[PDB]
Amino acid sequence: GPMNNDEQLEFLINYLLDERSESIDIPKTFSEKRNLLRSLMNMRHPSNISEEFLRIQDEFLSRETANKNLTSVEDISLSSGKIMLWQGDITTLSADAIVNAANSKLLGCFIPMHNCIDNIIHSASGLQLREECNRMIMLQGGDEDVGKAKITNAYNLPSKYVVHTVGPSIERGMRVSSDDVKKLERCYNSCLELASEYKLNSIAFCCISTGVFNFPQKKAAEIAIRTVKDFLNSNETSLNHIIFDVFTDKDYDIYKKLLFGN
Ligand SMILES: Nc1ncnc2c1ncn2[C@@H]1O[C@H](COP(=O)(O)OP(=O)(O)OC[C@@H](O)[C@@H](O)[C@@H](O)CO)[C@@H](O)[C@H]1O
Ligand SMILES: [Zn+2]
Repeated sequence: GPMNNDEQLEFLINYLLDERSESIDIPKTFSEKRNLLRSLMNMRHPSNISEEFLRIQDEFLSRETANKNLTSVEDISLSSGKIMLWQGDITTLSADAIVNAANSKLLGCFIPMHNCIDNIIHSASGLQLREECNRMIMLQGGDEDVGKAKITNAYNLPSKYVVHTVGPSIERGMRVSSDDVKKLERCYNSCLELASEYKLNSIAFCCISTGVFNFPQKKAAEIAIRTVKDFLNSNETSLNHIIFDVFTDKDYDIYKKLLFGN
């Protein structure tokens, strides 16, 4: 019984629904079915699942990834030495490592359909990403501190690895402290160091802490660029491309000014 795309979606939804206590009339349209799969994956605490599920999940998500408009590193025109600036979706970029602005529990996002980068990454990667992270935290015996990095396989993403970092959060209407700056610096440093240790050719950062974490976007960009330039000026590294993956026009305009205003 080889399965077509729709049968794979049905199988995945039904497997996860059978695990849940709640009853949900199965949706009809493609948006409703796909969004249900993502919701159920989002909510699923780590627990053993069938080799069959994971096989089918991988086929489905891998096929979804292949059918996106993907970007290779060599496709990116806008570079300043090893630094690249690129606006787009990090789940469609075939960098060796992408950086996830993760939470301190590191299991991804359990809020269904939440468009934080953590949810988006886990949703495209597969449930193995949450599982790998669960193991790491279990063994660590504790929540992940801000300003660190853990690397995992990227699974069904077009990248090879996900580097998970937890950034500083700025409370509504409060200024950034020196400690806040040092924490964000540390996230950039820790990701660059880990990807360098793993002998990677490329890493793509998201704009850490500038979404829901309210880090002022000019200030964050200045830190990110300074930390990356200091790192390249001070270290031998396998890294040949450090990609600033921006998601908003506002971030693009900021990074463009800072990198190419010269
Ligand atoms: N597909 C995409 N590709 C590239 N960039 C994307 C993206 N989707 C969103 N972004 C951008 O990712 C950055 C981090 O935002 P986010 O709001 O995801 O992240 P942060 O502001 O760093 O806040 C951290 C929280 O999300 C975190 O602690 C947890 O609670 C998670 O569960 C912002 O610049 C977003 O616009
Ligand atoms: Zn979220």
